[PDB]
Amino acid sequence: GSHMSDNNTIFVQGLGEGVSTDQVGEFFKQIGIIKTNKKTGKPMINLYTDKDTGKPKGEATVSFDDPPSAKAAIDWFDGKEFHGNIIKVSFATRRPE
Repeated sequence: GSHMSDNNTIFVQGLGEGVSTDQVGEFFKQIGIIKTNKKTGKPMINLYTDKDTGKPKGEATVSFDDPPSAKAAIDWFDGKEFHGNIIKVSFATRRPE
């Protein structure tokens, strides 16, 4: 585990085909508090879906309040499926540009 940067982001996979709306943030609220990220000052919603192919990419990132809670969510809160499609949680990429 340990300390990995001052960047709070988690990367989530498999949130695409048959997915529900911005409600995914409430899914993560079932284990935690919704954090306002200091990088832009917005609440945690990032929905990545390419409409250029017409079907969703399946990618989303959300910002948690504690960094150790992100690692713990990879252990118990991941390892299953969301809506029948395989989900994966990561620490994402650091340095918001």
